[PDB]
Amino acid sequence: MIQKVITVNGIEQNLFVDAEALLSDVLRQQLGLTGVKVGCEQGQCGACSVILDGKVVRACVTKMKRVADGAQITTIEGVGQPENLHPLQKAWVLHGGAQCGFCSPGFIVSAKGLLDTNADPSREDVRDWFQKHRNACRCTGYKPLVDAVMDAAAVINGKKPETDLEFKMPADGRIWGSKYPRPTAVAKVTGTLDYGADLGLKMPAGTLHLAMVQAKVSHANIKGIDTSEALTMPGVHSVITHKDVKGKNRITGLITFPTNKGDGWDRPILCDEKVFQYGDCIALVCADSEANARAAAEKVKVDLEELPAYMSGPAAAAEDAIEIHPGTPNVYFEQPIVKGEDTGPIFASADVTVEGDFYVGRQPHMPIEPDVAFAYMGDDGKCYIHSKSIGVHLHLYMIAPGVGLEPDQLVLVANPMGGTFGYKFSPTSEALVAVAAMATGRPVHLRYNYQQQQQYTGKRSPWEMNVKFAAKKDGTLLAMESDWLVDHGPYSEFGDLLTLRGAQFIGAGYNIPNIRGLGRTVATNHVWGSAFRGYGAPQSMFASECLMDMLAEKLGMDPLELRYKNAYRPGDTNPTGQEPEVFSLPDMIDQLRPKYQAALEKAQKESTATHKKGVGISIGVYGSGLDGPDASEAWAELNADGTITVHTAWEDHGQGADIGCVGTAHEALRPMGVAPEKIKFTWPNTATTPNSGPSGGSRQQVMTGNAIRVACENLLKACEKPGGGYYTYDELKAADKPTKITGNWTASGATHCDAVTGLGKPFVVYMYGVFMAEVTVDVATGQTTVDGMTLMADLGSLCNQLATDGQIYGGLAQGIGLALSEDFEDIKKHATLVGAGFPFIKQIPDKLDIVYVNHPRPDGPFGASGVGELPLTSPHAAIINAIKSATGVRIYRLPAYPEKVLEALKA
Ligand code: FES
Ligand code: FES
Ligand SMILES: [Cl-]
Ligand SMILES: [Cl-]
Ligand SMILES: [Cl-]
Ligand SMILES: [Mg+2]
Ligand SMILES: [Mg+2]
Ligand SMILES: [Mg+2]
Repeated sequence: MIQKVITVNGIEQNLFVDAEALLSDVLRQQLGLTGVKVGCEQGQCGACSVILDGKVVRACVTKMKRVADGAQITTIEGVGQPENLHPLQKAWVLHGGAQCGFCSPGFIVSAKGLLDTNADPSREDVRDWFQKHRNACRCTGYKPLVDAVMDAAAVINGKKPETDLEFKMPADGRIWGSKYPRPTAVAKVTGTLDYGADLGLKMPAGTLHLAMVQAKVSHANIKGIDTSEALTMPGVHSVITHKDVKGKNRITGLITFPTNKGDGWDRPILCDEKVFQYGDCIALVCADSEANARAAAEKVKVDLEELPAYMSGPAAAAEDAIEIHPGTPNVYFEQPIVKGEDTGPIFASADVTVEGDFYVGRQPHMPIEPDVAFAYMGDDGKCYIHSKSIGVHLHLYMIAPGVGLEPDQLVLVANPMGGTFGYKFSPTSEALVAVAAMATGRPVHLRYNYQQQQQYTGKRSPWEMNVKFAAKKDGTLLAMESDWLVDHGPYSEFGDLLTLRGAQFIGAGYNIPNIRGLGRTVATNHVWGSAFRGYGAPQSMFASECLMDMLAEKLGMDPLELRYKNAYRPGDTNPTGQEPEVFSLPDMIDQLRPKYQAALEKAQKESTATHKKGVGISIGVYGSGLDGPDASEAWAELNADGTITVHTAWEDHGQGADIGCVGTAHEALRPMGVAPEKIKFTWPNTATTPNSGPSGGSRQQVMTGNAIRVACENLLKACEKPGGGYYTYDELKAADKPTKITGNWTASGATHCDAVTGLGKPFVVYMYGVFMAEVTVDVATGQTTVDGMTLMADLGSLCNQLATDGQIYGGLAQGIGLALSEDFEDIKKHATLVGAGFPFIKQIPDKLDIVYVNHPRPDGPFGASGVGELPLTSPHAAIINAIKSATGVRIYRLPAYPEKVLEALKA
C-alpha cells in the first residue's frame, strides 16, 4: 500500500491505495465519485475518461502507480454540479446530447481536455479528438455531441453569451414540438444519476455481490456441480444452484402462439439438466464483493457431457437434426403469408422477375453500460427487483412462476439505465437476482462485465431469406414470394412473434396484391434471440429493399422512381391486407428527389480511379404498438404543492420517457396553463405505477402518450370550475373531490394477424421513412466510408425535436454498424466493442440529415406516431445499395467486411 497526496476536483486528497489498483475503482469505490462511469473495463469506450495532469485518460486502464504524488485529477464532479453547470454541461442539455446519459460524463470530461488544448476546434478537430480518446456513444450518432462542444467553445471563447446555452421558451408557451430539454439531462451531465452499478456501490454492508458460474461449451447434459473449493474462498457466503429455486425454475414466453410446437417454458432460470448455449448461468456465487465472488466462481466445478451444438439456423433446421429441447422439433413455428392470388402463374407471365438470397446476422446491442440488477426482500415481505427491464409488468409475469412467487409478492422497478436497444425486452438477470435474494434473505447485486454483456444477453436473430418479385415493364409490382428462417438460439421468448414480423414487413411500402411466403423459427445453440430495435424489419426490409434495387436494375429504371411508382397510395393495402393510415411516401420521395439527383452528380464528379462514390436509397416502415388492440394507462395527479405527477410505467432505455411524458402532458394540460417544470414523471414500478406496457415496438408515444392525454383531459374535467376556470388543490380537498385521475387508451381498431394467412390489422399507427446513403468505397482495400445519411421521416407530429432528432441519428449510426462492421458470430472474438465492430465517431458521418414530412396520424396523440425503430428499419439497405451504385457489386450477406467487398470486386 502507498500514501498518495493528490488533488481531485480542486480538493487535496490524502489517498491510501494499492499501486496496482485501477484509478476507476479508487475514484468510484474509495472516493465515491460514481460520475466516473465504467462500461467496457478495457479502455475501449471512454466512459471513464478523467483528466490526469492535463491529459485525458481512461481510468479503467490507469493503475495508481501512474498517478504521481501531487497529480491533478478532474472528474465530471469537478467539471460542474447541478446549479453550477459548466458551459459544456449546459451545451449538452441544450443539444439533447444526454439520451441514456451513460457516456455523458466521459464525453464532457474529454471535451474539457480538448478545449483546454485547442480553444477553437473545427468540427473535424472535435471528431478526431473523440476518436483518439475512444469516446463511444450508442444513443446519439455523435452529431449532437459535436454540436454541443462547438456551442460551448463559442461561449468559453467569449464569442457568445453563456445565457444562450439556456433554453428559451417559445413564448407560445408550447413545449410540444419544441427543443425543450429533458428533465433527466442535468443529472446525467453532472454524473448525479445513479445507474445500477452506481447503486451497487451505495448499497449497505451486508449486501451480497453475485458472480455467475457459466457454461464454457455451447451444448451439454449437466451431471453435477461441485462447490466445495468455492465455499472456502475469501468473502464467500454461499453458492446458489437450481436446487435453491422455489418455483418452476423456468421463464415463460407468456404469449407463445398456439401454433408454436413448443410450450414456451423452455428457458431455465438456473440450468438443471442441460446447457443450451455458451454462457448459460449454472450457479451464482454470493460474496462480500464482486471481485471475491468472481474469483470463487472460477473454482466452481461443473461436470458435464458436451453434446454436438447447432450453431446456425440451417444446421439446426436439418430434417435429421437432434432436438435441442427433447420433445419439441428444432423448427418450432411457421408463419404463412397468403395474400391475393396464387403467385406461381403471375411469376410465369410477368414481364420481369427478380430473386435474391440475403442474410442479416446476430447483431449485438452494445449499450455502453453492461447489464446490472439487484434484488432484496422488502420489510413488507415482498421480493423487489431493480434492473434494466424495459417492460416491468411483462417481466414480472414472465418470471414469477419460475421464481416461485405470486404476482402480488414480487415488485419490479426500472433503474436509470445506459441503453438497451431491445435486449431488455427479455429478462436477463431479474430471475437470477430474485432467486438469490429469496434464498439468502439478503440484498444481492449482480453486475455483468462486457464479455458477459456480449456472450450472455440476447441478440438480433439471424435470418436466412429468399425473396422474389414479379413486375410489369413499367415497374408495377404484381406479386412477391418470400421464405425466411429465423435462428432464435435456444430460448423461445417472442421468437414466433419475430417470425410473424417477416409476413408484415418483407416488401412493406408498396402495393403488392399477391403474396405467398413462409417464415420458420428454429432453436439453435447460438445466442438466444432478444428484440433488437427494428425487430424483424432490419432483416425483412434489407431483403426487400435490396431486391427493389435489383428489380430497378433489371428494368433499367432509376431505383427512386421505381419506389415512387409502387409506394402506398389511397386504395392500396400493406402485406397483411390492411389500408395504410396515412400516405406520406410519395410526398417524401418527391421532396428527396432533387437531393438524390444532386448526390448522384456529386458521386460521379468526385469518384476517382481508386475511390468510388455511390448513392443508395431505401424505404422503411414499422408499426407503433404491440400487435392487436394494445392499451395503456396513466394517472394524472394534482399534488398539494400545485405540481402535477403523471404516473406511468413508460420505461426509459434512454430514448426520453421523461420528456415524452412531460411534453405530452404539457400539451394536454394547456387549458389549465401548467408550466412544464411543474409536471413530474414516475420511474416504472409494478406496485405503484399502472401497466402502461413495455417500451418495445416503438409504442409508448402512441399508447402511453394517448393514455397520458386522456388522463390529463380527465384531470382538467376534475378541476374545472362551474362558470370557467379551475379549482386549486386545497379547494378540491376541502370539497372532498378526487385529485388523482385515471386515463386509459386502447388501439381499438387493431386485430392480430391470422395464423393461417398472416392477414390482419396488427397496428393502427405506422412510421414511414425514406433513406439516402452516400458512400465511398476504396477498391484497393474494400473499405466503405459512409459520407452522409439522409432520412425523410413521417412521425405525424413531434412531441420533442431534441428527442426525435437524437433517435434518428442513433438509429442511422446502428444502421452503419449493421451494414459494415457489426456481428456476434465468434463467441470470443466478438465479445469486445472493438472486436464486434462498434462504430466509433469517424465511422459515422458528421452529415446526418433529417427532413420531417409529418402527416398527422388519426389515432396518435396530437397526431404523433412513434420514432424509436424507424431509423433502423432499412438504413443498411440504403448503404448496400450505395455500395452497388459505387462499384457494381452487391453484398447479399451482412456485414460488408472489407475482405468480403474485395472478393466481390475482384470476382
Ligand atoms: S474505457 Fe474505461 S470503462 Fe470503457
Ligand atoms: S447517450 Fe451516449 S451511450 Fe447513451
Ligand atoms: Cl430482431
Ligand atoms: Cl454476400
Ligand atoms: Cl475484413
Ligand atoms: Mg461557469
Ligand atoms: Mg394501383
Ligand atoms: Mg479472401
